[PDB]
Amino acid sequence: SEKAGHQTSAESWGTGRAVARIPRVSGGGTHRAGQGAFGNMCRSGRMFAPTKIWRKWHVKINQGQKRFATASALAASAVAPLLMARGHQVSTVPEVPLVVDSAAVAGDAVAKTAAAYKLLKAIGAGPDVEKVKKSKKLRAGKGKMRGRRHRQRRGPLIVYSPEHDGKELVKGFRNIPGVETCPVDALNLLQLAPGGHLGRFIVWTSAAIKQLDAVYESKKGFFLPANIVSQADLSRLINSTEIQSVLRAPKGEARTKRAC
Amino acid sequence: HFRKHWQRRVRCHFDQPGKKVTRRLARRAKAAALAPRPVDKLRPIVRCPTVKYNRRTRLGRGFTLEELKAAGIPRLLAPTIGIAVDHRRKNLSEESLAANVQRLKDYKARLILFPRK
Amino acid sequence: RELQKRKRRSSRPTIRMPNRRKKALNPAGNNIIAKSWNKKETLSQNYTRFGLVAKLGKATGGTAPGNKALLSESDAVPQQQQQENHIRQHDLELESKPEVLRALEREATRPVEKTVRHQSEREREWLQRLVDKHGDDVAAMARDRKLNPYQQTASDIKRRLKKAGLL
Amino acid sequence: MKVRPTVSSSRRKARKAHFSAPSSVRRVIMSAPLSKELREKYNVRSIPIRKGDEVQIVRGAHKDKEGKVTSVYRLKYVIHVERVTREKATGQTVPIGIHPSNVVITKLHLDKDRENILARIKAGREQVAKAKGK
RNA sequence: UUGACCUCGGAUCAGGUAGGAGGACCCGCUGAACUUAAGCAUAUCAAUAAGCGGAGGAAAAGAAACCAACAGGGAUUGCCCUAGUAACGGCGAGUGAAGCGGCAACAGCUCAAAUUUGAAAGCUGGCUUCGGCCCGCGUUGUAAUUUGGAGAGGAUGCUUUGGGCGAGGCUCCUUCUGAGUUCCCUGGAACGGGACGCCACAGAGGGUGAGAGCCCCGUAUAGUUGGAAGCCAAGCCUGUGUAAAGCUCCUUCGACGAGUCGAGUAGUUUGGGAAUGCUGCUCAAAAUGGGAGGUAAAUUUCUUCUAAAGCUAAAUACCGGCCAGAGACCGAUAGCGCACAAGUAGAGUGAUCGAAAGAUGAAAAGCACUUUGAAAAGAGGGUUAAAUAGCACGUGAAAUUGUUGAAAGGGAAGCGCUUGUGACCAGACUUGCGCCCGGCGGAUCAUCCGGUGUUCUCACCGGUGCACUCCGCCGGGCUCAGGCCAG
RNA sequence: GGGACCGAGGACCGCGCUCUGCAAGGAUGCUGGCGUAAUGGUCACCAGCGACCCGUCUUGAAACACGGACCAAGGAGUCAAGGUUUUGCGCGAGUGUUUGGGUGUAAAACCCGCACGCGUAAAGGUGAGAGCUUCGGCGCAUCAUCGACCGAUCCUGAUGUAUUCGGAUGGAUUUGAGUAGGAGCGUUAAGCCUUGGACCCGAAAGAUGGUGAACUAUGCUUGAGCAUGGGGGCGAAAG
RNA sequence: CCCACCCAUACCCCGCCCUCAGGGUAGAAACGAUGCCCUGAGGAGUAGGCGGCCGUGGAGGUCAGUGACGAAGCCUAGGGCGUGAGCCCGGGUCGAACGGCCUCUAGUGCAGAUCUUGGUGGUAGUAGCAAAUACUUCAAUGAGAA
RNA sequence: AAACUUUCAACAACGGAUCUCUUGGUUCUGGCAUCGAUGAAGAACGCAGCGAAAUGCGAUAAGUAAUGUGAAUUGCAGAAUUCCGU
Repeated sequence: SEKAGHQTSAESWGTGRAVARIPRVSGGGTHRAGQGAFGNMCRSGRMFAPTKIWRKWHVKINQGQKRFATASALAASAVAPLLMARGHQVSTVPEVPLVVDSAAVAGDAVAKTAAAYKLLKAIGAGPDVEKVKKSKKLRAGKGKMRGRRHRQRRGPLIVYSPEHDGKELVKGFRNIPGVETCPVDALNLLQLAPGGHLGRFIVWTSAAIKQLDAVYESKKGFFLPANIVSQADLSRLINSTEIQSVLRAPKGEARTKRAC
Repeated sequence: HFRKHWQRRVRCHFDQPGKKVTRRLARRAKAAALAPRPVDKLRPIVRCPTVKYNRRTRLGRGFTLEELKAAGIPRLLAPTIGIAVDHRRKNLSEESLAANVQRLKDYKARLILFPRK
Repeated sequence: RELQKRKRRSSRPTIRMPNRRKKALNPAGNNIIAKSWNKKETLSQNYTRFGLVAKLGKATGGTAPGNKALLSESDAVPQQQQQENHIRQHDLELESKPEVLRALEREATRPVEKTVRHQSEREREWLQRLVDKHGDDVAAMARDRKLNPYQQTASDIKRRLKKAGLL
Repeated sequence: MKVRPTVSSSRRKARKAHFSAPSSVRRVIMSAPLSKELREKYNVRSIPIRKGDEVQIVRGAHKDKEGKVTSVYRLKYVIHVERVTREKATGQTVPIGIHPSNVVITKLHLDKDRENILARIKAGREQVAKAKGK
């Protein structure tokens, strides 16, 4: 409140008495009377630099940098080490992009939540939906009193095509803990890289993989960025026949014997 | 430029997502009342005044009386079929006239009218 | 503020205002639009299904893919090419598709009721008295004063005679 | 999760409403499950308790103790059961509070309004099962 | 003498209305200082605060005496940009627009100026059998017609109607709608752990004796029972009077707001000496008129609007009213002054000033009874999982204090380095591997059989056996390696 | 010959020598002791030596002045707008989606129609010079030196001229934030500056609107007001 | 004038810490190339400038993290780690939630301000019985009954 | 030798920090528009067996009528008042 600590009539006692020159409230019949006021040092006073509505809460990020970051999160989701570095129990699925047939998800086939559970267990997402269930834990701190009472892990993100699969699949996966649903036209970085850590487990559908070329072509003002490195395997760059043929003889070993 | 009390007269816009929902609901509320009709009335094609924007062209306020009579739309019927009418504007050239009686003729081709009772 | 603290301590119940709106959001009735309007699709999405135009102005933003709702001269005459001083004043003489649009076209082209106005009983007596004196001479009927008190031209009397079947 | 805007996920508003509730809506809160025999006959799961209901305690230190309701104390969210009592210092026996969620109703106290309650739950449970089945 | 008309009064005559509150946001009036300019007066502060008047759910504004100089725009309002530009400036401090452009929202009208004059056609009241009768207002003007990008009146010919019911539908309240209290352990109490299930368009939230989707309320979804008031409306009854309405054409007409513009002057105000606007004073207009612009272009050539009467939704504001949902907020010296008796207790003549103060336990089971004795107190004894949780009550820090034990001391001692003595506490490498002989048992041994899964050559079971091989176990024998400190 | 202190490193590699191995690029061998205690810690006390007020703020000096009874909790360079420098990042002569529209699992995310802000636009020689090289030579960036072109004013004064107008050609010992083959836009982080309460606390004043203004007698004016500011009272200060 | 001896944070040799510098390290290393190895030199410090690291409230991800068979807090003449701010464990108490790591965020770290609020001391059972109020008791004023 | 003072430890006090909790605050967003001469806002006086530094109500006074629900109220007294029922 802008009036916090200002609802008092306090005047300083000046240089006369042997007290610290802090404003003290008037009156003479109450415990409040004579106490210091109007200061950050004072009990029931005003805090230093009071918090204001016009703090900068929202951050502007360029659309090119948002689409670069989404392109990197999608690419990291196709890498199997980065899935398990992100905490996903991914040791049972038989292909790390994990494209499921759209005919098994389209329409009312997954609209029941029991049928959505059965599909995830068949394709190998079973340990991941059980990881989040077993990780239900009360929150450490005062966020419990503010509406944030439990913390669980994240499960697989199902990416679908609203044009060819419909929205009935969203309702079947909505109650299963951890698992999240996202259309292929509206991919979200907060869901692709939760916590800023890359490598989300994604359960694609066959209609979404067809659309993935199209949705990234239709983005105006953006193209798929060119890497500054063509071959990112550095061991191939250094331990190649072309590089190693031209090098000087090694001037020493990894460990140098002490001379004196 | 903070010589006066800018603290007491600062306005934030945290209702920006909330006002957009209301504005889109007002357009949906309007289209519930005018269910087969379009939400907005037809407007004419006019040239921007100054020398800076002479080459550009925008939507005006309403159709001139000469534009309506040339198209074949009576004046007293046009507000009741979705055509905005401006009595202040004049034509002043045949290029402004011919562009708008083509627009009204194109409106009539795409218009379907239902009888009164 | 000091009012709100009184209600927190009082035993009187809080009066919960129901979520009411001045304007309804969704069309209702037995007509074509109300029986095919989906509650969960937008205005643009619904009019796309109908085949109708929602906004007649120019685009204020990028639209979703698939949306169709938000769209010899001797005298040098710039209007001769766009041709096809009195006009009809009340109607307009006009000239694979969606089912709602085809249904609305059957409503537009549906044949209507004529609802022919009739002459009043005293008006027929006034006109029949004029035939019974002058026959078919419209000039003398207009020029007559006793049987034509409100002096009307022969052109007006002839139209009223042709409506009443008395030639 | 919650969908409707009138629903609130506030712990503060929920705890205020529970502990400042009128006795009319305290009655619905003060409700108990029916037995296996009563579930398979009335097709009803849970009704509020009244005074005449023979009941069985299935949670707490007084487990597997059966009796009739003696009092429905709505102010402290307590039912009292016959012969479920403790002695004070003076020796006077006082009723022990069991919450209605810790008991299972064995025999109902049936009057005309109670059969109407039991019919309305059975009508809704039959309707949705038919709607889900066909 | 009587009766009007006008004007001014009376009435405890009949019917109405205003005051006050609230005032976050809105419309007017009035109006200040400090400060800055490192002094200070113009200026700034600030057309702000305080004071006064008046409204609403919005208000205000509003359908050009406008913007423009264009190939033109076209009521009002708000956002972005114009733009810290133009402009004005003790040219210091600084102050500071607007047009264009992209948007949001869009809606247009009512009078006065006329002769209904072949018919005051209009309206308030009263009495009313509710059907239609009287009084009065009013010609110093109440209806209809018209409102200047118009219109009137004729003529001509096409095109348009008006009332009353009204099934049903939308909004909002309500009724009902999934699944474990299955077995074991800890526990005072499972809501914890382990095993086996079930529901999920419902794993939001809360309660329940400890972390509960399936114990309870709710929550999701479509339905479903009853009801309220607005609005729409399929259809169905009637309509009517030579009634109203739109356009066309023209040897006929076409009225447009005055102590108001404007001129001088004073105050105020603005970026704005065509005063930017307003107000006061003195004088005081026009009709091929008036206003504001444009232009050196050769004379005020041209351009664009019509002032002094009025109404009107939307887009905009909102520290207040009726509610509702939220949060990377605070967590009882915090967060509103007030989580609780809080504008309370208390102080002041008064205007006003204005605190402190949350937590037993799952449940009061809130200590029966005996015995001290004068008490907000003990000793027994009891409740409870616990009373070193006993309405001084969760945890219970430090300052400070008492009792018990050890040691020291006499204006000492305290801190740094280094031993010594006493007291208490701790307890060093966790202490092993390898060979040989005999017996027993399993195998990854057997070119043994059968089966399963697989990455398709690798794994795992089931049954056979001990010729070979390899592991274990038991009973003997032997050797080696071991942490630290000394000499 | 006697004594003290020390033993760093951890397969071999080297220099060497008195060469079957050595004292040569850093300590091994042998013997003993160690669990009712090897070896440490804490407190108390004795002992030898040393020192014996902290923060601020001055001084040649703190031996000045200010603050300090103790303990708990609270407590002071923050946030906006705008400049500027540097780092990271995207795009690049362009850049910026987020006023707004569309959409959505709904204050999120995703998409963009016209504008708009800022910016860009409206090739020379020689010599050094990083790097390359067919070892002959090419030569980045940048610097220096002479040139080239644009504008300006001066004089020189062409075809021409409307007959009183012109600037062509030639040069300047002149100029510019001149051109000479773009480098910017957006964003994140840090530092500094301006303005706001502006790191926290601390004047005397000035203004606006209100509350109170006790008693006594006399005179004057229109019940009230004015005055004797009288007579009393409150406070001030002199150890 | 001569001889021998005593000790500084000075000089010489050795060990260890850190900084700076030079060198080595890929058909990869017997250790996160932001790693590892070899060598040399140097170390005071106010205003000031720069780097790393420790700790607190809250937010996202994660540890299939800890927990009524006892979380957090607190006490502690005990065992450790770090140069240090700090971190870990044991013993007791206690009864419901909490922590490590990578990022994000801030109302984030106290000995002072004649600081604020609270609690408690010495002075001191002293000066004192003045104001102030606490309890007991006693008078009066006005009513009664025995 | 007592006492007195100091330090440390155990136990016992004082005090209410720390941890945990939260029917409170703060901030944002959304739907809607409703005081008064038909006497408002505010100020008193009263109404319950024991009651306020509460709340409700107005001589019909912790309330009456009407509708819905369907078996209580509760700190103790106390109600032949109500349970297939206006």
